[PDB]
Amino acid sequence: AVADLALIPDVDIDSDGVFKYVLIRVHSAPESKEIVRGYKWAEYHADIYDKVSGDMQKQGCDCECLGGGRISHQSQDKKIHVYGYSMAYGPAQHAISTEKIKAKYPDYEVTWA
Repeated sequence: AVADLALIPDVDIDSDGVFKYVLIRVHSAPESKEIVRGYKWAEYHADIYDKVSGDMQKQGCDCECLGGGRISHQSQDKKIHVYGYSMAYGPAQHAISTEKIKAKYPDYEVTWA
């Protein structure tokens, strides 16, 4: 009953406009990392968390919301801005979110407020 973290992508983010995102920590069974998740289809951060923590359980992973905020993806100008907070989880450490994002989008100019 071994869960593989190398299979869960660190960043899974939409690609066009402004959307709420969350920084979540997945926990493997006795092993741990943080992941970026943000979608345009969610009115609230809890919605993203529900959906994602749900998928994680199917991979044998435990979830914890370490905060949230917003991502401004400007696919055109190759820019991704990370800022704000989530009212249900508080602010996320956007520095970590941008670390993983910039790693996935090197050609992009990533920043956080």
